Amino acid sequence: EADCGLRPLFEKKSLEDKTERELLESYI
Amino acid sequence: IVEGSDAEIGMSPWQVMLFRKSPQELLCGASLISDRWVLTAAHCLLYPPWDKNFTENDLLVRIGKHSRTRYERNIEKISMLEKIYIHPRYNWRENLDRDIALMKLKKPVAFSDYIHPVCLPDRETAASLLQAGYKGRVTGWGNLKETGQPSVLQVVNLPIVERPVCKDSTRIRITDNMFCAGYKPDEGKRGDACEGDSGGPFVMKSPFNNRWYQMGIVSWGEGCDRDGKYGFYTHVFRLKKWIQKVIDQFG
Amino acid sequence: DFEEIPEEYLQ
Ligand SMILES: C[C@@H](NS(=O)(=O)Cc1ccccc1)C(=O)N1CCC[C@H]1C(=O)NCc1cc(Cl)ccc1CN
Ligand SMILES: *[C@@H]1O[C@H](CO)[C@@H](O)[C@H](O)[C@H]1NC(C)=O
Ligand code: NA
Ligand code: NA
Repeated sequence: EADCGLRPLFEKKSLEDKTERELLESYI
Repeated sequence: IVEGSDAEIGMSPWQVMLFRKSPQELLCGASLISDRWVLTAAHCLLYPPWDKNFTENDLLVRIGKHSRTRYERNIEKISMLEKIYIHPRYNWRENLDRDIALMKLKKPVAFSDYIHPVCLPDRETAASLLQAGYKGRVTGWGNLKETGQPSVLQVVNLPIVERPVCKDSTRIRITDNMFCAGYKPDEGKRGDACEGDSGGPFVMKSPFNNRWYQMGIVSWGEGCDRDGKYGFYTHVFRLKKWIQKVIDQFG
Repeated sequence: DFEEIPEEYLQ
């Protein structure tokens, strides 16, 4: 619901996964 | 998934495995969009050319998984299906146009560190993110190559491809309800979905609100990871009116 | 190839 798309082991703890930066870098 | 890597624990907590009851085997991927609704590809449930026509009682959904084959005690949750809804204009005869289906669970699933829903895009997020060159992420327990199978969930990041390039890569008629993704032969990098990844999610992380959105559903490709071919994904936003109609009527 | 799941889910 309001919490969709926020991963407990990542966004919820402000931890990044190993390759999400690859995605961000493509969003030019 | 071809040319991907092992997922991290809890990396894709919306990942769902569609599991056949008898014989016990992987049927497809899928995704969790609320505590009672699961999204997948229509061809995972209905594909007459291959004599595929599953009913509710034929399947289970397994949520929270990492290992492909293990029963992940105290982590995964297994749910029975109440009802399947396939898009009424799903085109299995020609090109898999509108390749989308919803599954309603008999009972709500409890969210955990390993189980959590993905967002569906609104018009604005779709417009912002569905652009050539922008990368999404595809996940699944499908085959590691076209012609074996992974121990754990696989992940690959792939760029969205220009529509004319998608069109020119195939003799199949492409529609506005599809987009394609993957690297070009000249780009060096590679990767694709494959058999068994069908129905799983193509997701993107919005840089505006830092949430993951499911933009696509693994639909089709000529082989897997072939040079000059691309993976084709159901355009979730284009079919969101149908999604909402189903959930509003049967939810 | 797959580990058996609890029978409760197959009933
Ligand atoms: C169109 C069909 N391709 S196919 O199975 O590999 C057969 C084929 C091979 C070469 C040229 C034309 C056709 C296909 O992809 N289908 C037919 C019904 C199910 C779906 C599928 O396999 N989807 C999984 C998939 C999804 C993606 Cl995004 C990429 C690759 C694959 C694996 N082919
Ligand atoms: C698939 O199964 C249903 C009944 O279980 C049947 O009525 C239908 O004709 C079959 N084929 C479809 C929907 O294409
Ligand atoms: Na063409
Ligand atoms: Na390719």
